[PDB]
Amino acid sequence: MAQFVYTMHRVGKVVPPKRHILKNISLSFFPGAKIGVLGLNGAGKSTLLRIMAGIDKDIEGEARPQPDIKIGYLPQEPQLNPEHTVRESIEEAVSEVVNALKRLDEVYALYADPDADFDKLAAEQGRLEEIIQLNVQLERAADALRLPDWDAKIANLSGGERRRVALCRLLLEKPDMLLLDEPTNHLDAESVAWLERFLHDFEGTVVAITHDRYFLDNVAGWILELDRGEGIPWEGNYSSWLEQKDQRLAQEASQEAARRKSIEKELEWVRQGTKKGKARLARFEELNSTEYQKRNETNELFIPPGPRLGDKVLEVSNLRKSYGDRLLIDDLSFSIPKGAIVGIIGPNGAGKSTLFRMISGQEQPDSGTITLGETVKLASVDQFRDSMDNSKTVWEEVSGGLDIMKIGNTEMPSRAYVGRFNFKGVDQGKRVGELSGGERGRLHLAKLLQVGGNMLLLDEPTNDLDIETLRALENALLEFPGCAMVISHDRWFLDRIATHILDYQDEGKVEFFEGNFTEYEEYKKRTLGADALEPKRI
Amino acid sequence: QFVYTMHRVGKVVPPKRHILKNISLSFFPGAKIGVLGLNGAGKSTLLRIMAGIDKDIEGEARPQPDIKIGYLPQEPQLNPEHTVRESIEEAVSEVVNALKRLDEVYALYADPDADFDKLAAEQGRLEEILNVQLERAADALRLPDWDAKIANLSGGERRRVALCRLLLEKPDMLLLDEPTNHLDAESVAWLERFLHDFEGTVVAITHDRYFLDNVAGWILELDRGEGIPWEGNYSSWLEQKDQRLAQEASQEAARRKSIEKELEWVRQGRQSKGKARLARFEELNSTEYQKRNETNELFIPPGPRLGDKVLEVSNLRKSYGDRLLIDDLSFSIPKGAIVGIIGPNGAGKSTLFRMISGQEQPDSGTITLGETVKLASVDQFRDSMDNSKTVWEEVSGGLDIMKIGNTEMPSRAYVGRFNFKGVDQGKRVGELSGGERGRLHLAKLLQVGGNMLLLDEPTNDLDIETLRALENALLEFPGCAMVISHDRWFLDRIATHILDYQDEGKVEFFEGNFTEYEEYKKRTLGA
Repeated sequence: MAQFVYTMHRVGKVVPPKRHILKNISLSFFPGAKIGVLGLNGAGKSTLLRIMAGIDKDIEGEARPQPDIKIGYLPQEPQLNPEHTVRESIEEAVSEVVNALKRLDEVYALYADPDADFDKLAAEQGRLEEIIQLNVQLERAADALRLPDWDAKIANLSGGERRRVALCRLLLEKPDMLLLDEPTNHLDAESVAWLERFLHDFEGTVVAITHDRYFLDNVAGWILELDRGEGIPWEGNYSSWLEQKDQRLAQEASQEAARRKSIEKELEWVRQGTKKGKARLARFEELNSTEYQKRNETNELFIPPGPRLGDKVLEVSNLRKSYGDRLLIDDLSFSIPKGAIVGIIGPNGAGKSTLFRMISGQEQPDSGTITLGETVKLASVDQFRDSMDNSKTVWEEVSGGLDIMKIGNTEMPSRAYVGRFNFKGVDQGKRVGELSGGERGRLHLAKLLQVGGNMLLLDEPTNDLDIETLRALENALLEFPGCAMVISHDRWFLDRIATHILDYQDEGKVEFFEGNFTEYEEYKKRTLGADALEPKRI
Repeated sequence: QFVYTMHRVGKVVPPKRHILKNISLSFFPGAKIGVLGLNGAGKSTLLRIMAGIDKDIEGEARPQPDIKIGYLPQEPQLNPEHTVRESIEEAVSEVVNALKRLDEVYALYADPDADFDKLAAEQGRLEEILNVQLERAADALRLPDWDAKIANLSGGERRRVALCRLLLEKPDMLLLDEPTNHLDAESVAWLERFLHDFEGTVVAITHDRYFLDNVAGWILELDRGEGIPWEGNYSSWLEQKDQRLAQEASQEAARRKSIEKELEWVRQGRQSKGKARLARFEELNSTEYQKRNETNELFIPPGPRLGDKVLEVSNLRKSYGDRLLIDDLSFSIPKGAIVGIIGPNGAGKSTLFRMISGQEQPDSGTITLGETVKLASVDQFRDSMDNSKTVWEEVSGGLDIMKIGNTEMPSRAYVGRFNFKGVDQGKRVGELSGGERGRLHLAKLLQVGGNMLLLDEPTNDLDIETLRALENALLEFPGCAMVISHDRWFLDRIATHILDYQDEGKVEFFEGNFTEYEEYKKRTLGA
């Protein structure tokens, strides 16, 4: 099990009250790897090294070092024996070799005893000489790190003097793995350069918490960033990490901008700047511009344009439909202008969804006529969000595995089309079952609008959406070149986009009106008198 | 005065995750509160706690005694064997029980042993305590027929029944988790009016913007399991949210600009560029030029314009006790020079600054400053005699207006120019990281607006974003700097000269940065 010098599985650390300084840390460490540990103060960098040291065992998950290796650890604040001298503290580091020399003098002294076994002496002496690979080395190391005099008490030493001693011991022990917490503190520039050289040529594994960018750029072959107490391994040095950090910031800036834009659209409406269909039908041609729609592609939600709509879209004449013994619609007539967004309201079971199924040709009227224009291509999106297999992902659900989809008449990357429904790269592998009813609503929308129709029949797309999606949807629809008919009980949504209203009343009565929800209610009140808006059913 | 209070309320969910943490909120009678947040922010848990259902929590969650709370969860809980009528009747059972008692009283008049007074008195209390209110209610929410069995109702119908029940109960406080689900438009408008006219407290989790804009006078937004109350309706909240995204956008652009400056240097490898920095001396000293740097992550006060005569050191000798620190040092510093200072500790690095500052005196030789030179010394210590003070207090001394250099300016603005944002400014010195204390120390001592900065190890404990920001700010500084530092990247980026303190009082002066010096050192001395 030497393939990894250290492993962590779901490692965490809780500090009272219940704060986690680290969470879900799953990482593998390779022998010889040189890793720089980055992260803001409080990201748990130091705790992480204490765990690898074997000092902190009170953790979640499992933290295992390679078996039978030497681990050296440098805390931020050195731990030395105030009574020892510098000489003695350093000599503790080379105990392994000092003990060899002592044993070797014994072996040599054993040669003079007639009961000694030559072969065993010579063999052990050989095994002792094999280990050696001193007083001059210590002097050499001592100079390198500017150590205080050999005779100095640890007590008398400064904090920086103690650090240099602790550092020198560690390097002289030559462990398999060096764990370094801010090793450049209290050192001078040429010493740091010397340290970098040592760390660079060091044959074992180095995990260093440091701000020193020459370390990170010239030694570090991996950057381990700690953020929310979670680990972000990055393969490469400081420079390439820095480039990655920049792109990540540019992405973040891009995502908030897209969404600051969505919010500002609603703000204009709110300010207010009204009083979008007294204007919508007039500027229809402006929406049908190819260059114009190409700019809306970076909007939070972007609905694909259908084929160009003609003047005649939907003509319904004396429409009549019943279900069982219940009259749903009687004598309904209307024409839908191109560009119109028609909000549909009324009590459930009034036959609202039934109209869609009839325009769609899934059901037949009992009487009357429904006529669509020859340029009309329907996109129906029913109210259900139910998945037969909620183990599939957002992207699998929409694409069916296709990398390239024909969205309407146009081929395009499925990833891009999915992204145009505010499903970011990181969200596309989320399973359907893992999504919120809101998100299940965006997905249902994303899946079914792939047909690229210029006439959208949306049955309650708004029922379960969160505010940001509702706003993005409103905005997307205000930009959509074709027609939409939307069954909804969201009044703000209706007032923002609707050019017309179909109002289902009891006994098969259906009222058609030009305006939004609020305009309709006032008109209904104005004509039916007060108590008109007060709902009434059983 | 409070209908409900919460003190440090939090909730922990497997494995160890915190769905709510540190929730301390007071609720007011009649207040109408809209509850917002992303999925998983703990919205529903919050209402469950206030409902008195979830009782396994941290902190203290307590209703006003005697307060009647009606709670609507996302999924209706109704006995499937009762009729709609029966379910509805349960909400008005107190009124119904009175009607039954009333008829007993009416009958009791005919008995001769009955006390008339008590009957009339009890009758009167029964008028304290109108049946049609049910029809109107069932109408308004469009309930299914009275005879309908709940088991036969759909999800929506059951929600209409459960909601109708709740509003008929006339509680003091309504806690509604997504009440508009599966209603029709006009039904929701009716619900809006009801909750608007409702005299008690309403706490509602909804997405309905007309609710949030017309009814709610407060918006309670949950994010990381923490709550941000906002006083105002949806529209004012939206406006505030926009401004928060503008702020976030600008803080990242500042950070992103700092990164892109260092990216430029990295992508080259480079040279000392002292000639570049000398050629730009005029450009750097332009007042309109420096005005653009004010929005940088770190902004150093420009200082007065440096003349040609800056610093001239000649035959400088200094010892401390028996130990020589400096022997026979000579150098002059051209304007705009940034001098990196290196060497082993105790070699006399800080001592040069104390001599330039005039705190200490040279044993031999001279140090001459030009007339235009104004020092700013920043020592290596981060000690505070009272770590209980905030960042702003430590820098400003409580002054709203500070004289920075020769310029009066808001102290909050000055502090912000050292990357202490508003929320950071109230942090106690003791709460700050070592790197933050070093940024505090700089901000504090640079307030003098010197054109010659004597910086003793400002880089020692700083984090990477700060180091990078500091380098960037030094590259924009119109004046001179001498910086003792053991950060070689920092020195390579900004140093135009190097002072290298060696043993026995030897000090070497070189034009170029650290890497250039070292390569030179290896050329004349060897490895």
